[PDB]
Amino acid sequence: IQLTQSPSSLSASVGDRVTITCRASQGFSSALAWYQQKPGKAPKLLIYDASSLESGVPSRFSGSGSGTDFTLTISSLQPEDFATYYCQQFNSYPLTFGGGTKVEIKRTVAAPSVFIFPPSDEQLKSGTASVVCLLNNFYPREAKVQWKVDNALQSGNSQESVTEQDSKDSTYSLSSTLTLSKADYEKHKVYACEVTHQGLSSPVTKSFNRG
Amino acid sequence: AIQLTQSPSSLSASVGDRVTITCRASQGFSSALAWYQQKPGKAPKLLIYDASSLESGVPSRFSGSGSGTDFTLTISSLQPEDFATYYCQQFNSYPLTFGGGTKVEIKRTVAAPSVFIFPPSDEQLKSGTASVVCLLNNFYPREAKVQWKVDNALQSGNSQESVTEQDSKDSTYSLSSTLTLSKADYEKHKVYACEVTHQGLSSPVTKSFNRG
Amino acid sequence: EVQLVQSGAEVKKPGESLKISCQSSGYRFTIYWIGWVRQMPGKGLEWMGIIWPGDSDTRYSPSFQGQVTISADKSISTAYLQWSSLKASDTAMYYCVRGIGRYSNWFLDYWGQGTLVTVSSASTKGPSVFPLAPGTAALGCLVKDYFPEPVTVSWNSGALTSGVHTFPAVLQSSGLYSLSSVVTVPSSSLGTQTYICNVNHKPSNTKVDKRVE
Amino acid sequence: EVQLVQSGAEVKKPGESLKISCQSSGYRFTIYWIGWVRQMPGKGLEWMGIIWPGDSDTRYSPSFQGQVTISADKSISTAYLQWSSLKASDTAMYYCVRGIGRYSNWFLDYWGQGTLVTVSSASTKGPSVFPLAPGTAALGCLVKDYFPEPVTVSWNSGALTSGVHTFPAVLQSSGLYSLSSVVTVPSSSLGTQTYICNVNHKPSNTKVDKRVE
Amino acid sequence: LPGEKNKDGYDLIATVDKLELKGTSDKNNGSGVLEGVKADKSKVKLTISDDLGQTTLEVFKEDGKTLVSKKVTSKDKSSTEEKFNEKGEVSEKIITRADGTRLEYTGIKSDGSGKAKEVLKGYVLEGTLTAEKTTLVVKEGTVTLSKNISKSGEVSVELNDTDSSAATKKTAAWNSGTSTLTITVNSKKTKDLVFTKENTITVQQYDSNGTKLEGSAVEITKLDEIKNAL
Amino acid sequence: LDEKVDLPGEMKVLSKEKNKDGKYDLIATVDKLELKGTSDKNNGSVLEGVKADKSKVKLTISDDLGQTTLEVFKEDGKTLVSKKVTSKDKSSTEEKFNEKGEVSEKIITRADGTRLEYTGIKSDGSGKAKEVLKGYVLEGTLTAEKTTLVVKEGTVTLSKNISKSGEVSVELNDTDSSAATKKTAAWNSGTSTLTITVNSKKTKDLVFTKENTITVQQYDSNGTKLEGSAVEITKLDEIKNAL
Ligand SMILES: [Cl-]
Repeated sequence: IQLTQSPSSLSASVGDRVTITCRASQGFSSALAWYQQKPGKAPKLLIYDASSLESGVPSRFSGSGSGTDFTLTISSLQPEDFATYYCQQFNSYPLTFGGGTKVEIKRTVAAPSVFIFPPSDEQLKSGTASVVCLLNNFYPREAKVQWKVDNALQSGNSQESVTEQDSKDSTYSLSSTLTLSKADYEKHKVYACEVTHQGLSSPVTKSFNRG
Repeated sequence: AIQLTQSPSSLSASVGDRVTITCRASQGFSSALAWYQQKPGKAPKLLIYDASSLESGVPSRFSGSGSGTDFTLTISSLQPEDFATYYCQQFNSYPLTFGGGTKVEIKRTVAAPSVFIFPPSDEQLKSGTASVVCLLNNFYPREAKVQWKVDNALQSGNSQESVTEQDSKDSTYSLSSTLTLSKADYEKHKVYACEVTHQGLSSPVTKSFNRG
Repeated sequence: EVQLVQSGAEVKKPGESLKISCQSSGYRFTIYWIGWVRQMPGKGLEWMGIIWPGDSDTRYSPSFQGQVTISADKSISTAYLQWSSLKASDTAMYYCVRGIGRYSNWFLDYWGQGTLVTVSSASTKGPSVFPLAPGTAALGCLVKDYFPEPVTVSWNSGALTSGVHTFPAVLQSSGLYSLSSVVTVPSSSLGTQTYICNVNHKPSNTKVDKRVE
Repeated sequence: EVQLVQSGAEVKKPGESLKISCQSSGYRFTIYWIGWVRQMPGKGLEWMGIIWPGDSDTRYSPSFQGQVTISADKSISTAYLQWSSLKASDTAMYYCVRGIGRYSNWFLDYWGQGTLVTVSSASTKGPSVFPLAPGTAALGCLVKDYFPEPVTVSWNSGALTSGVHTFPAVLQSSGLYSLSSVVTVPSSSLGTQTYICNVNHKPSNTKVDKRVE
Repeated sequence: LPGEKNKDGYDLIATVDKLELKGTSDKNNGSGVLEGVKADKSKVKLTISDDLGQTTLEVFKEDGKTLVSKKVTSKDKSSTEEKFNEKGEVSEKIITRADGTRLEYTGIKSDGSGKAKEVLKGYVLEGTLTAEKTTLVVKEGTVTLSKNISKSGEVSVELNDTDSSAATKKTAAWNSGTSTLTITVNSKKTKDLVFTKENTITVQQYDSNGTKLEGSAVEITKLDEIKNAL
Repeated sequence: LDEKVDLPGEMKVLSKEKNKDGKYDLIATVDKLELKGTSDKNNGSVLEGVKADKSKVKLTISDDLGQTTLEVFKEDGKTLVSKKVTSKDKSSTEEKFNEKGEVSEKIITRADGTRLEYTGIKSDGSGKAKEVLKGYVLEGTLTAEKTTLVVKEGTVTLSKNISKSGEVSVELNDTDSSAATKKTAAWNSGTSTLTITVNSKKTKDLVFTKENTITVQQYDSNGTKLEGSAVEITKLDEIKNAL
């Protein structure tokens, strides 16, 4: 039994009422379950028999459906409800799951805090440098980071990693790591990190000096 | 898996013609096909292997060719003995798969049937039952009407019919109608008749005999 | 020369085991593949598996894996097809085949005469043979009230070939199959030549021989 | 109080067997189904099999029958997921799950924390922890040049929770993973409070603890 | 109902088996779940359909996830009660039809096998159950009548006699359209055994020469009337 | 018959005027065995012929004169012995078949001469594979999934994986412990180069060329930039010396 689970991406604000759909290749009645996979953790059972709430999950979660289309519902969306939600069939052997449904929380614009970290001296004894620029607790996910070393722009020598939604304030956080060898670090003086984001009236710059 | 679709399904032709069967493959390969022939009553015989190689023991008038998706089995000068169902088979992706078949029919000239009638055996009469059998022998085409007149009175349903396939030599058909009724209904009446209508008949001829 | 003789036809009931054999003669038994091909009535050819003696490298079809077992006893040139419990859905015809191997696969060059497995919980009844007594004349033998198929019919121990017509068995209203065999001979032989029909209903192991007028 | 504790993460190479365990607790172990559920990276949740302790009633999914072995020792309240000749195609996350019985099937009410099995013929490199040294302040630990996943970073032995952000690891050009864990603390503490980060690379059996300015 | 706004809005309550069960619903007809705790600490959940034509009473295992006995009653008196083992599979399955003809399944094994019986008016048949179909077997001597009821609902009836005398051996054919079982002995029809749609069986004999029928159909009332016909 | 066009696999085929009662006739000598046959077009496209050992020989020439298919059979005409499929770019592919119908040997000769010798193929798809390069010979094993070639130097084991789709993937594994002397390696499908890293410092680049060669290129003492030129390896003890 194929299990088409739609939509895939989904954004909504706190207090809204969202509805996920699980479409089964074959029809049945009350033989589907819902799970909530929060990031980093394991799936948690939300709904069993497609209409029965398990004691231990909040009252706002509900689910219904019959035939070939099923539906999970949240009466009042909360920032902790950020997860991926799966639908599982136990009608016909073997068990199956839906493709998944990410649920994103819409939030007011949060301006990021920008921190800059110089490379450790212990790493310089390994012959390479790693400069990190930290963007913390912003919204939305889109943000640009430029790496200026001694007023000179740098491309291709950086890597950026972002977190998932925070389960409390629904913000993101980003880490752009600049990797260059010890030889090029000892030469230039000023290392900067230019940050552009919706919550910034003007690009915020953060710097330090070699040594 | 690989589906294999044959075409056509049924096929008529006359002696001396040149028929071609095709094997349409769900996937593409080369020289990994076989051709079989299942005459009525018998088992499939290997005609061609590797999609082009004829096996000794089958006449030279059989040939096969093709590559990629479409393969073809071809008969040079069709003969009545070639009446059979033909299958193709791939051996590129296992499991093996066959085609649904392709029946091959021989168009003959029209032939009027020879008709016979038979009385129930005296050993059958010791069983409380009697069977009267009407025979249509070596006719063409297959469509034919058989009506049972029992002592000039018609009868419906209480008969069963069976037709042969085309004989491998002359390509004719044969039919048998069996009149089944209990011994009580048989001793009562005098005459049992069989009325035949066929495309080869200028007028319906009748065969009969009398009780005892 | 190369011959493949199979077990006779059989009758089973849903739940019964079954083992049918194929006896090989005419070739070096342990250097060619041997397999089993199904042919459902109405449907076409379905492959089950294949085995190579005496490596005993048994190789099945996914549609039959775990549902059947294929073996070979290379001391008797005999291959086997074997079930554990039969379902009525397995009522078909089964051919043992010798196969030439191409890369990891095979085409089947020789075919056995087939074994008609019939799986039904019905009465197994042998046939009852009655004569069909008469420049040409037609005679025959009525093979009535038998189950299950198939029945082989021959004439004069197989010496009578031309003119023979054996009809496809028509199932009666009593659940028992019935067919007629008919032969065509000249009239000047009727009083100077006896004609014997030979009936073999292997499922019930019945053998009859009849006469004429 | 129902808990499921699973085996630690494992690295293997194509050709090795592997056993992973899961230790149930909190309920009557010999009355509830236990099974294994796979989550291929990027792909969705795939189901492998299930077992009922204790009579060892084992049921597998066709997509995994013959590829895996599921067992359960009721004397120790522990289920096992067992392989032989691992493939690189087996690299995924495996959850031991407790099953509640429906008609010949189950849904999964409890899940283990997951066991990540990485299968590659690549060098297993241990991480290298460097500090990120600095009215709020931020500090962290740069965890560089390790393989394979996963890795765990905690702060002051799990005493620091609020304001901790561990970024998803990113794969570099050298073929080694690298991530950064970051905590945000008030500046009125920096001089009066030390911060230790704790890294556990169970794949390469690496445990480190760093400090800051 | 079948099977014998406020505050924050409706509110509904049901008392079953001397145990009060209460719940909350939305519409103003009675469609809603009825949770309820037992004294033995079990969990009982009662459901009423939207069109008020099907109840669904279920019993749960204290944690309410594992089942004990789900009974699904409908508007036409058709109840389908099931009881469950310690591992989630169906132990018993009783299908009380609209007309009262129960259909009992007992002691089901783990491979889909059990001891089945169809309860008609006056007599109680027996048989077994395999995954393919239900088989109801009525034997008398050497003739064993078999009633095949598939899992899809199709009713087919086969007959088998182990006799050897072709004068006394008994065959039978089937017409799924007429739903009649035509019995034949010595190439002579003896009787019809029609399985009416309304869970009853009718015998009607042919004449002594097997041409047509005689008398009228006989609704069987005792089990020995079936064996009498065999 | 027959004397009053070049063909692959160093073979030669010959009749202008149409044969009687059919389609063009042609003759070809292969391994001192005269093969004759009949085709349709006048280009030179099968050639049957019997062996002195009573085996059967069949030569199939393509319709565009770019590929031959030499097959040898087991005197029944149906059981295979040896099928050699040569092409127009010297790209021959010989195969030998065991007594049950599977493939025991498979020698894949490329257009440049670098062969790919497979020997002793078991029933489940395992074999002793080896690649014959220009000057040196790599060895390894064969799996149903892929062909893996291995080069060992102490603790470092270099694996060359040839996926059955044809993709060449390369991985290095080192059993060394100390991160100062431990050797890790990365692989780029695009450049087809394996970059080795030791003590968090790049040491050398290993390019697996498209014309079946392996060129080494060293990094500087600071791991920053490439140095010198790419030295093509010509002996096996040069790949080991890099590891
Ligand atoms: Cl012999």
